Parts: sequence; structure tokens; C-alpha cells
Amino acid sequence: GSEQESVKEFLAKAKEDFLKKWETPSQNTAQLDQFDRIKTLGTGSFGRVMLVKHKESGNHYAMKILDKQKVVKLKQIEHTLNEKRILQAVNFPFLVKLEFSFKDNSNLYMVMEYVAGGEMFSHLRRIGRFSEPHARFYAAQIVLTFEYLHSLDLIYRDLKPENLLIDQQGYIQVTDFGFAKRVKGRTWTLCGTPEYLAPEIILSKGYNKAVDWWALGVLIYEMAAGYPPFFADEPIQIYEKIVSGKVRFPSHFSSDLKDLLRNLLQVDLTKRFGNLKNGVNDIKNHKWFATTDWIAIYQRKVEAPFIPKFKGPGDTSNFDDYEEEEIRVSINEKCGKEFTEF
Amino acid sequence: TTYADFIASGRTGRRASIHD
Ligand SMILES: Nc1ncnc2c1ncn2[C@@H]1O[C@H](COP(=O)(O)OP(=O)(O)O)[C@@H](O)[C@H]1O
Ligand SMILES: CCCCCCCC
Repeated sequence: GSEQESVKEFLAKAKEDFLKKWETPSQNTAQLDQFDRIKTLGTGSFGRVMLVKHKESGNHYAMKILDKQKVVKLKQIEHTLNEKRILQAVNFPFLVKLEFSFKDNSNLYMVMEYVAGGEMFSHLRRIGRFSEPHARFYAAQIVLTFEYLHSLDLIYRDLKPENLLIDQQGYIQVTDFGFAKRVKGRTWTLCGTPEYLAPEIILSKGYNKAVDWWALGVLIYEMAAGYPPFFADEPIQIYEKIVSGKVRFPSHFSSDLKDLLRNLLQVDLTKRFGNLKNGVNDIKNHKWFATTDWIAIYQRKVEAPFIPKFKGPGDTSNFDDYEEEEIRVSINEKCGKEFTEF
Repeated sequence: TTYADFIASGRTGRRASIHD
């Protein structure tokens, strides 16, 4: 079909740009002092993210901060290098845009555009659950995002509402590329968030891009049910439900939605949607998605069901409060060798 | 309800990413 084809072309042309950047990455585009540090927007793995303000242009950004030494003790050097290298080469509407990246004696810094609407996570917990139509508008942008990433041979491997921000127009922006990796072929690292881990993973069998599609499965359920499919208090109990191959859907889920889900939440890779002949196409054409005008989604033409409230530039209202911590820079360089190409 | 079991569980807050 004509519609595909157009996709294929766009995608081809997109691969061309990314390679260009993938092969000749940006480095040292700024310095710490060019920004006023305002407030911690959230935390994560071994880093923190802060609202910052660009002294020279007046813009606000979100700056992610990694302690070199910490990354080293936690064996995350390759992941960190990968994160930055991938983030700087990508370009897609639903991905956060990296502005600058730089380093110093003790840290690694990534400056991205500020997405003020907050984590999907918080709206989600507050609201309880999203309506099938609301959930679909979100899922759709994730489907197109993964279609993009996967085409570039990238595996994103940490989908979760805590990593999806809502912008000014109600659209999503995926963040946290810390486990993103470019591989042709199989991978084996043990990483992700327990509730979202594909079975092959927990089973450490070696895996591919299909883990992303299982994740999208979890995400969709969570969104619509207001709780993940496999929940417990201790990770291990969680791992046992994921492998057991048993899901129970709520009574309010449409039949189309459970159909999609039982396909996505498929234990057998051979049978999992996204990892077969028609690829992503089996998802885009699913019945649940009959109403989605994928191109208009792409173009941000659809009306967002919910638009967060943004009161002023630098408004942090849509994010929780965190203990601020001092940023310390040694008058001594930490692990230069390890982070040379950063 | 399952929802109620969710709310009383110890994993309703932000979940961190694991590694090894
Ligand atoms: N571009 C951004 N704009 C606003 N908040 C952001 C942005 N990127 C990340 N955050 C916030 O920071 C949190 C943690 O950052 P993340 O990218 O996951 O890195 P890490 O896990 O190393 O801290 C996110 O859940 C979100 O709350
Ligand atoms: C995977 C991205 C979809 C491409 C749509 C481009 C509209 C002509």
C-alpha cells in the first residue's frame, strides 16, 4: 500500500540522518556556569534531573546529572556512553530533544528541553485510570516511537509511565535512554523495571526488540486498569507471575483491548505481536486501533484528551518535591579515561 | 478488589530501574 511505502521512505531518510550523527557525535556544547540551577524535577537510577535556566538566552531546560564515580562503581559506563550517543543522534516528535551535553571533573551533564506537564505516572496515579480512548491516544504515540527506534536498530528498554512526560499540548515525550542500545541481533543484559520486564529477560535467554513490545503491553494495561498486570511487593514474586504466563483482565476491558493485550503479553516470542512477519503492522492494524489516524497522530493533529496546566515559564507545579542536594565538582579529575568520548 | 490490593501494596510509588 501507498501509506506504507510513505512510511518506508520517511524511515529510510530518517536512518540517513541518525547515522550521520551516530558516527560524528557532539561533545562539550556548554559549561555548568552558563546555567542557573533551580529545582530537582525528579531522580532516577544514579542521577538526578534539575530545572535549570540558561543564563544567555533566558531558556529553561532540564539537566540530567551523573556522578562519574557512581556510574563506574555501578558498572554503567557503557550504558551512559550509549545514552548520550543515541540521544544526540535521534529525532522524532515524541522523543525529548537533547540541547547540550558536557562534562567536568566529577560529572556528566545532559541538557534537554524542559517538558512541564509532569510524568504520566503522576496524573495516572491521581486519576486512578485512563479511559480506553485516552490510553489509546498515548499508546499510539509509543507505537510510532518504537517503530522509529527499532528501524534504527535501537532497543529502548525502560518503558514506564515514570519515563513518559506530558508536554504543553498533551502529547508525550519519552525520556531516560539510559538502557537504550543499538544492536543488530541479540542482547543479554539484565535491566529494566521489574513490573515491565519481558519473560525472556527474567529468564536470561538472550533477547531482542520484542521485549519492547511486551512492555508496551504492560503500559497499556496499566494505563487502562490503573494497576500493572503483575504486581507484588518483592520483585521476585513479580518475576514469577510474569513467567507463569497468566494475566487476568479487568471486567471493564473491551474485547478488542484484551485481544490486543493477550497478543502483546504473549510469552512466546514466536507468537508475540511486533515480533512476526507483519511486524508493527500487526499492531497498527489491530481492531483496538481502528479509529487511530496514525498520520494525524504523527503530525500532532489530534486533540489531546488532557492538557496539563502550565502557569508560567519555569513552573514546576506538575512535579513532586525532592530534597535538593549540592553539586560538587572536584579540583581533581575523577575517571577521565573511562568517559573520554562523552 | 484488585485495585484495593494494588493501593495497599508496597509498589504504588515511582519504581526504579534495575541492573544486574
Ligand atoms: N526533559 C525533562 N523534562 C522534565 N522532567 C524530566 C525530563 N527528563 C527527565 N525528567 C524527570 O526526571 C526523572 C528521572 O530522570 P531520568 O531521565 O529517568 O534519569 P535517571 O533515572 O538517571 O534519574 C523523570 O522521571 C522525570 O521526572
Ligand atoms: C514511523 C513514523 C511514521 C511516518 C509518518 C510520515 C508522514 C508522511
